[PDB]
Amino acid sequence: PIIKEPIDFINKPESEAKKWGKEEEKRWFTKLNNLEEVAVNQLKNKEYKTKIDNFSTDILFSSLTAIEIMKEDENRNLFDVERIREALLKNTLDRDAIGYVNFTPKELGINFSIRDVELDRDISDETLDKVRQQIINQEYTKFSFISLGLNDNSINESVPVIVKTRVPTTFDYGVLNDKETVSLLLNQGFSIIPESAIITTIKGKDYILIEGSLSQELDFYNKGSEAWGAENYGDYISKLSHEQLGALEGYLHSDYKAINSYLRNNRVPNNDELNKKIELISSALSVKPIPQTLIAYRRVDGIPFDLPSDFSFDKKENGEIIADKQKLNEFIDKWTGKEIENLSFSSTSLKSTPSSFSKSRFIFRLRLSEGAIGAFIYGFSGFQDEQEILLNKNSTFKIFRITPITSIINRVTKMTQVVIDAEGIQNKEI
Ligand SMILES: [Co+2]
Repeated sequence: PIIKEPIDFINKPESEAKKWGKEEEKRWFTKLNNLEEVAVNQLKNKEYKTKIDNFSTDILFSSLTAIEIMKEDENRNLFDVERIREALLKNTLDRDAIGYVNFTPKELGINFSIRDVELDRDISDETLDKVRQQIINQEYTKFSFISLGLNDNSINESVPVIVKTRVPTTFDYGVLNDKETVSLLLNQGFSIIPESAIITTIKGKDYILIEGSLSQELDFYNKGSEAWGAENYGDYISKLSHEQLGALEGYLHSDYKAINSYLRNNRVPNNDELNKKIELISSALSVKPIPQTLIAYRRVDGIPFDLPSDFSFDKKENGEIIADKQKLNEFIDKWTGKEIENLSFSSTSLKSTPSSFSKSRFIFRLRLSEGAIGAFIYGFSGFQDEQEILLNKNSTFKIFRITPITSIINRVTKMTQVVIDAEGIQNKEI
């Protein structure tokens, strides 16, 4: 398309942003049906917006079964989320847009106070260094829809972070104009990669100004992909020797209980036959290393975190069941930045929420690097839709962000769970 200077209102009068914002919203709103307009317009309401952003996160980590239950039930939040997505589809950018994406500290895996606790005004250099260490060159996905605030009135003073980025031409968008804020609305699932962070002061208040690239991770959430495995692992079996195939098939079908436990026991007492199988399974998994960086999922219970298996992030309060904020906060503060050791092979799926694991509260969202020793289990008898990626033994999960959610289990059941963002790391013999 024809080249145009980007949308940029940062160094322009407010009235200019307001005029542009009003026409554009009107223009979008005219493209919308009545139900899409109410769903979209209500996002100017902060309680509604929070709720909808929350729900739009929750449904990515609910089983495909729960989604259907909700469709049947005519779930108004799921419907509103679906109407918002559809509304966004009717509008595509003509040019780049420059502005501020609405990431909070928590969404950049920051749990400590950025600003001084008392005045909520100053950021120390030590704090700056600590945030740089957490965020620089790290990729953080916004699960919900994303706002791009178009001028300095969009800066929320209570938020100690300003994330400035560029949205490329051809992306879907809507524009919302309310009460001195002009913003774009954008799709779920974009990431920011922070590239620099300095301290800026506007109106006596300190912010961490972050310049980031907008990107996107290869992530299938609860849908998984039937194409990714065929594309990348369609000829996998044919690349294995007989002994690699046999050893792997054995692990998948019969040996994994024994092998996992032998490995979890630091190989004591020594078992030469198990040693031989393990050697051959590891050997198989490096025949076709992970070909590109992607997200795979492993739901687990409390055990790897030294917690009861039946540990709940929920509590009885006034009759109903609500989130235990205290438990969430303490779990996040203890585990952000920690490494989870996996002595045995680790099972993983392209699907975030296989329904048999609906009640597993700790949802590892694993960045597997290109080159990672593992394989998508394609064409094996019995694995007919698990969409499994088996990772090599000694795969460490280094946690960079922990995001509480309200997973939907069935018509009558919800559950506070945690999305645990980690990188798969292999300090790796074999
Ligand atoms: Co703060």
